[PDB]
Amino acid sequence: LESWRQLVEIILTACPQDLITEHRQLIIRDLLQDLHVKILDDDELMPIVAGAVFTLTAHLSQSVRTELKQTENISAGFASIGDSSLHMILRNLLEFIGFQRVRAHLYGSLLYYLQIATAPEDVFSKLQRDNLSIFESYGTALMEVVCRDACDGHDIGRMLALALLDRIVSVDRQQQWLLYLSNSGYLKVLVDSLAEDDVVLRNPLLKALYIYESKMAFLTRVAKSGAIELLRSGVIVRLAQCQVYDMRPETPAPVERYRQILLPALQICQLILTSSTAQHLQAAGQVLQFLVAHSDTIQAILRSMMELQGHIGRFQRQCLALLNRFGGSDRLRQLSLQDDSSRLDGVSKKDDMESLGVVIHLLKQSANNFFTYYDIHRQSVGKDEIKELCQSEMKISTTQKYGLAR
Repeated sequence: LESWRQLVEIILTACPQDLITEHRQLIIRDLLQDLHVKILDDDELMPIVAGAVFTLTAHLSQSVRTELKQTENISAGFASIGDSSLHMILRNLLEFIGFQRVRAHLYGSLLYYLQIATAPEDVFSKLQRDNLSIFESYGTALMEVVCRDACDGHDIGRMLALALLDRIVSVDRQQQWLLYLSNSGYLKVLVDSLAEDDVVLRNPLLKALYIYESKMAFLTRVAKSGAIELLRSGVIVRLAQCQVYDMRPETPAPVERYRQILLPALQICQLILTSSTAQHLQAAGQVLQFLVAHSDTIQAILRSMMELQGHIGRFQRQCLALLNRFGGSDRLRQLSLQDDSSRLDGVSKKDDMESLGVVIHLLKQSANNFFTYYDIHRQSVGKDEIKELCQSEMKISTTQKYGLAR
């Protein structure tokens, strides 16, 4: 049997290469039908289940890519029945739980859900509601097990377990999962476990890398945009790690990595500070505190003509406020980000055939406004301060009042 299945896993890869398809999707569905019955029926077997999950990810991912690229009406109703089957696959895998394999496949499913995130939107939202319902059918016991695996001795298991948790919070809309994670003590564990994400980075593989990339993207999104439960276990202590990393960097490539880690920690801290303020305004004492006891290392991370000079002047001493404003201004200028996406879409359309006018029009318009208001911020640099900087990122009257207030 181990030979027959490993033969299917290698035959499967060849089929995928050939596809590189509706027929392939049908084959995947057939595999799921055979696979689903076996998994539900019985608990070697765990390894086979993991292999099946990997195959699904290989095919499911391809299907997702095809959807992104996108018989228009018919293909949508083939995907939705697919997802309906894949949900009842996910449910049997949870009941049957091998655990590491489940975490890997579960993490992949979470990533797929994130990717999915007006009819398509309605369907995605409906799926999210349904996914939550499915999780509820699973119950409280699943979460504790997931939490335990994030801090084990099986290095692939714990990566997949943590990557899965990002997706469970991302698809939630009633916030009961975060309350369950505080109740089990996971956040406290995750103090040392953020230390351990650090040690993870310190110490299948491709899938793990993709999951890490997705987590980084989620962190970036949070920075651009639970805070109580994190702060209540000692966010400052968790931060101490970032300071230590910065110190290590001060003491090459390792130093650069430490700086990057510090930058990652700082964004999270900022996100925590903003959310808490409405009910816990004294967390603005905590932002003012140790947070920016840094030097040079913060200035490099916050930057990684007139606007640059202003950022440099702010990084001199006073406060790290101005820096964040400079980063926001750079992000606003980077309106090619949409232009780059448009160029990628045009390339995808050419590939489908074997239309970037909106993209270049976006980038040029952003360029004109960027240089104009950037020289305006230069004139600002020639002459409540944080709020004024935010407004500038988004004039002489606010400038004279800020220059009388500074």
